[PDB]
Amino acid sequence: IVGGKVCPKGECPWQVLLLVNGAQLCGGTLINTIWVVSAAHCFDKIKNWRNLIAVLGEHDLSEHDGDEQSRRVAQVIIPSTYVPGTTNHDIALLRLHQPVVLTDHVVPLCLPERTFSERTLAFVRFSLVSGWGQLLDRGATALELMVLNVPRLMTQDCLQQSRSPNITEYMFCAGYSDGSKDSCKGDSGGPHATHYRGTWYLTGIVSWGQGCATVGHFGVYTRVSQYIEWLQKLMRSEPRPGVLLRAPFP
Amino acid sequence: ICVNENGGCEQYCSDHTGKRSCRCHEGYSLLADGVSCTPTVEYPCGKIPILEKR
Ligand SMILES: CCOc1cc([C@@H](Nc2ccc3c(N)nccc3c2)C(=O)NCc2cccc(S(N)(=O)=O)c2)ccc1OC(C)C
Ligand SMILES: [Ca+2]
Repeated sequence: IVGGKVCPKGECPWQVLLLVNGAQLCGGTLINTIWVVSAAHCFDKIKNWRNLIAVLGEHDLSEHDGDEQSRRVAQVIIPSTYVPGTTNHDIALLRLHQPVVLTDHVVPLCLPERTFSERTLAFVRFSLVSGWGQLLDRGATALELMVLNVPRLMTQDCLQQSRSPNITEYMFCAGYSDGSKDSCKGDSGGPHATHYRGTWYLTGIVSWGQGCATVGHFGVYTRVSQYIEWLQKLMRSEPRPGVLLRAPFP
Repeated sequence: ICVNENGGCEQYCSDHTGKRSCRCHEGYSLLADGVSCTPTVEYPCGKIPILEKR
């Protein structure tokens, strides 16, 4: 996260840290006790699927305070329409091997209904983006979870305000063109959370952009409203052997 | 009518003919006003406990 602030401990309780062999891979969002929503691109280079860990209740990477809960990722579900090395359909649904325990520090973010997300949430101007990604372009990643407030743009306005992959109906722009504030590569998969009438909802996933906080460029986020039914149907399905699952989209 | 101001609903809105029904995400219940959602669980989704308990 560029130009944000530390998320005070316990104020981003749905934030997930994805690890591969103990190394920082991506972020994610907890949506209930067993399911995590992340970006499909986070898994393009995985070879050791058994080394994939999700950490909940994480805040500061330098210390263990006892609120962290780590779980093995039993399944990574990616839409059939996602093509590795490309930008479209950048979403992954992760099944944890064992449920996490909900506490003051571990709470799911609401996965909204499609209608409510399209008709209402899509019009809330500002939303929060978070992660332990780069604090600057070509800079070090954060030790404490960072949060940033970003305004959402209409796709026409984003193309007209920008100085390249297309911005599809499965994406949206959010952020600033001045080079001061953005989510970065290490934030990938993390939440874009929207507040509405006292409750926070999942509206986007940190997906892509052109370098972090680059002048004339906005952050690009997976438009989660397009996947609500895809996600819901998968959550009601029985697990299948194998870690990686490609599921038909739509 | 759900298209306009979320049909007055705090969370989800369903159109029914001419008729509107508000709904809530799991871990919440709809109040008698027919619009408000109240938590039914200790850790409802999208609420920050350190902030709620403050
Ligand atoms: C769909 C992923 O697309 C991409 C992801 C990233 C980079 N992530 C991010 C995330 C949020 C950002 C933001 N808000 N602002 C600025 C830059 C940002 C970069 C990342 O993860 N890299 C490592 C990486 C992992 C896996 C596959 C591929 S890819 N798609 O470039 O082959 C890149 C960069 C370029 C991408 O696509 C190109 C084609 C424009
Ligand atoms: Ca820690």
